[PDB]
Amino acid sequence: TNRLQDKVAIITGGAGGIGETTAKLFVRYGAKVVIADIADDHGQKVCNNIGSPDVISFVHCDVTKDEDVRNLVDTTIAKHGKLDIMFGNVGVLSTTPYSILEAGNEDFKRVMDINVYGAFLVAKHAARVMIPAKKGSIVFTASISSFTAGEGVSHVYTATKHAVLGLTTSLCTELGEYGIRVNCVSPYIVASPLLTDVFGVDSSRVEELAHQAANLKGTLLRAEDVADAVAYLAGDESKYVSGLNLVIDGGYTRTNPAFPTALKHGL
Amino acid sequence: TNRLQDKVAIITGGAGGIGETTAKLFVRYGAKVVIADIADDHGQKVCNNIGSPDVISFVHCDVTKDEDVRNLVDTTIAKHGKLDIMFGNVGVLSTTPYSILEAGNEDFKRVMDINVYGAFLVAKHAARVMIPAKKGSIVFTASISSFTAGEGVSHVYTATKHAVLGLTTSLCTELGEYGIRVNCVSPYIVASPLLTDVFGVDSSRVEELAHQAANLKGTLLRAEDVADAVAYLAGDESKYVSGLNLVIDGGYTRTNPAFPTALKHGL
Amino acid sequence: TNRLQDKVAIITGGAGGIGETTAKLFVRYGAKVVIADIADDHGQKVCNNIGSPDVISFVHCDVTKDEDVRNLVDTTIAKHGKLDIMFGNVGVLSTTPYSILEAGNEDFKRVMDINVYGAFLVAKHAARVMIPAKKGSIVFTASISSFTAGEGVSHVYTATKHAVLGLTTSLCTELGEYGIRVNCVSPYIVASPLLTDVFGVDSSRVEELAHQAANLKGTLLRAEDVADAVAYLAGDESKYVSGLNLVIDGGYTRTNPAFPTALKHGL
Amino acid sequence: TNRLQDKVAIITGGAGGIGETTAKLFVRYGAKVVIADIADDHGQKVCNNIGSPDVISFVHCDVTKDEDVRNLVDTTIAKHGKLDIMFGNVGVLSTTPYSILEAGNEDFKRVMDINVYGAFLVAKHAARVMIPAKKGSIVFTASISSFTAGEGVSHVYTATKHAVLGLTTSLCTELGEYGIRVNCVSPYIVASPLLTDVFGVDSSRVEELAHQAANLKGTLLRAEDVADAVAYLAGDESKYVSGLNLVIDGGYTRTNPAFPTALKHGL
Repeated sequence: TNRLQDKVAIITGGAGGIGETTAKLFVRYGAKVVIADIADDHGQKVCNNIGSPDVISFVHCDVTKDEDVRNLVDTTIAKHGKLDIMFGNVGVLSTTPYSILEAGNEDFKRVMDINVYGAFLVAKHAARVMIPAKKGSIVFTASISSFTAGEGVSHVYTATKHAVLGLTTSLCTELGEYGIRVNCVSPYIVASPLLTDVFGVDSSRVEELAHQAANLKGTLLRAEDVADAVAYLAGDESKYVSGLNLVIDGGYTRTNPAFPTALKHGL
Repeated sequence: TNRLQDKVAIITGGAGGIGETTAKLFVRYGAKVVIADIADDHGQKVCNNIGSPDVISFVHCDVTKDEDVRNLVDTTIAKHGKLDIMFGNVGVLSTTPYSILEAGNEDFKRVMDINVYGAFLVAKHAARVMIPAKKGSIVFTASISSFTAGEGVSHVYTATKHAVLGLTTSLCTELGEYGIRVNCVSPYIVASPLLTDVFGVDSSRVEELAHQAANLKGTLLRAEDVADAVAYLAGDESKYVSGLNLVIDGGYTRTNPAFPTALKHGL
Repeated sequence: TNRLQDKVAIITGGAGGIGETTAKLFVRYGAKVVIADIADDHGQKVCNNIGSPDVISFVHCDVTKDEDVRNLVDTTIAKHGKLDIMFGNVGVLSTTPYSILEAGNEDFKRVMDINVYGAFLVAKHAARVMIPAKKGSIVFTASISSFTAGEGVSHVYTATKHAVLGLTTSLCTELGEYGIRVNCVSPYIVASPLLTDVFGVDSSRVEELAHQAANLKGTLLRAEDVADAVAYLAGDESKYVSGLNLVIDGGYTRTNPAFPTALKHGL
Repeated sequence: TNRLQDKVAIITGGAGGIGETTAKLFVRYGAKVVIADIADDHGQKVCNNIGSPDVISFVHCDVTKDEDVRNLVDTTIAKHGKLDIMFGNVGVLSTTPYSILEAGNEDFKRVMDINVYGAFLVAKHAARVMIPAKKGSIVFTASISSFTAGEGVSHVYTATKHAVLGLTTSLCTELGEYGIRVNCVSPYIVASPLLTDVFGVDSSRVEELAHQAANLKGTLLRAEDVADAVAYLAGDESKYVSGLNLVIDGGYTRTNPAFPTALKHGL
């Protein structure tokens, strides 16, 4: 609760769950945080009543617009004098069918632009103010889709999460010279909002589907667990951690259980 | 012998080093091949070397244009009746500096569009034509930059080669259901690079430093070595390999020699 | 054709499925081969099928005995003058239960000694003989257990197949200096398994469930598919690949289908 | 400093640097710790004066002896009633030459026995008392040698660190069912003791060699940074993290700088 005492953090995304929860945690740990997103949050009680107005502020920002990200960073340096942490948490899903036969061309271009170019911009403007200080920790939200595939997970989304892992690795290698660390976090399904499926598109129901399919029983992956991983990478107790893909999946991707199972019941 | 007898192959980037030599090898193995590239008179110049018009042909194709890739695939089916192999061989380098501070937004979007959206289109149109036949092998050219970073290797090139591996992985998982294989090849420095454009350094000079920095001594990585790996993945000798990133780097990426070198060799 | 003409190969585990079929393929490609296994009358029974005594021979060899592996290698050099290829194909399964609570200390030591120390010895004696000639290709049989876990796959088998990949990686890094390549192959379930020994389930039954659980449909993984990958790594068509874990699993390990399956297919 | 309040932890190794430092941190965070090793520490002021006798105790234990590890765990359950954390920190180096031509057979067997079988035993007895509670976090010390090779890093040591990663993955997949998490930490060179090289075998000098060769400048990797990573994985702020190889190398393994450098000065 002083783990991040007087550190200045920018969190993009913010009106989504992981961004909101990580902002709450960072404030609890003593940081000053600037929340950014285009949606201009849910209402007010997300960014402004995560913490009090002296520790948290909101900025409208479309991460695919260089002028918006430039303004986000420069506003923050104007307000707080420095930037210690950049948490790039913008990731969108495909709007078109899974199946290469139906997957959309414009949709491929839209998700690449948001998920990869937006991450590039956030990192570029974070590096612009961190490189002169020779201090910084940049964290990207990736996914287990940064190294695995999945039925129903679109080809664009797993190509863009592999690309965010690529930017983490590439930026880690350039920015280590200035003492800046670059890492990413790769979650399994995080509890809520709800998320669609024309079946039981209900958060409690997909949480029990996620637990049923999980390696690591007796717990559910939540936004607070992802926020904990981001606070570890963001602060000074990970000062020699860089280029790490911190997978938070309870071991889900350590196995494909298909053949043990199609041996057990599946006969 | 004639390992690829009767097979029909499309090779994009056919005017380049890997494209031309892989086309030469596939014709030697008894395949019918359709070369495609945007360098139209330049690429049919290349086709007019390899073989006669009944086994090899050239069509102009900009891989970021859905209409050109549709054309390319529909013409191959019209000419030859089937598509057994799609070798997605288009990748471009960044044309702005390595540093994230000088890297450049429009260059980032262009290399992303060619390297990843262009690869998605080629694979999409190959799948459209291959899934009815329940047979096919799709090979992408990736790079050791699909899983490592490098000083002087742009952040967008590393992001897009990670994304190509992402596409290989997610397409392998969808298309296995139809008996179609999807793999990629990840080379180290292939033979040449010719950098007279910048300050000095020619082909044989880069060849010498690449061997000096190589793990595997006594040989150079050639376009013919990459063609051989593509031929393996493309034919019948790899009938159960899919989702493989076939690294052809002589073991270069298996170590970072910097600390061994720092505890000296001999001054 | 005769891809391996004049090459001399040693194949350990030659009485097993992969060993015998790889020996058959290497003879077809024009190689001289020396099969080795502890099943002495049983393995020369196998050699007496493949070819005539001038191109194939059998020597008894316990790979955990330095004196036997020295014998094997020195006999091949005495007979044929050189060693071009060493195919390290010995791996055993645990003979105690999967659960860490029932797993068994002496079984852990035995599988470790055969699977890893046995692989080190084979590679050590191959290097002794290959490094003077500055030529050679060493291939180890690993498993998809060299990078994933599985329910019912013992902890010692997974540890030793990870260790075989470790040996491939560190040997590749030492031996590249002498122009020698070191790679491994990592298969999914090869054709059979025959479990009448435990409660039920035969060969064609395991074959059916392996295909049912497979990513790549319409074909089964065969010993001939693994032999083909070994032949690729063993010959001249892979002259710049070293340190490669050549996964032959039809894309099985590229996804964990449990959560896609949990958000149902159709009940 | 209450992050681990009333958690019971066993740390093996202990008289080495990482074990001592992690024990100090765990006590600072409110845990009760049992230190184990054969050497019976440096004197007394390591295990007994890390913390006070009410929070820390020492137990002689050779991890290759099942009776010793059985006694370590059962002593701990007798003293504190439960086991929350097992930190397996025993790893020995090769005693014989790097170079497959000179690397020792008995030395290969000794390091495998300590590094892999010892880890198996520690995990086996930790699982025996954790599985009934359906609670637990097991952390192994691995190395960047669990996935990379290095000139001068022995083949046994990188085969055993790959095997500890294999045990982490395999145990993670079995023990997730009981709610137990299994992870490992993979460091670059950690500052001290001193460590030999017939050159400047001095800690300050190898620390500046390590920094010279590092990605991530301006800091040195220390035992306190490794201890921080272990405390993250050990406590409840990583409750959905399992099967993770937490690399702590400042990005060192994200690149092989040989060819950029043999381009820069090396001409």
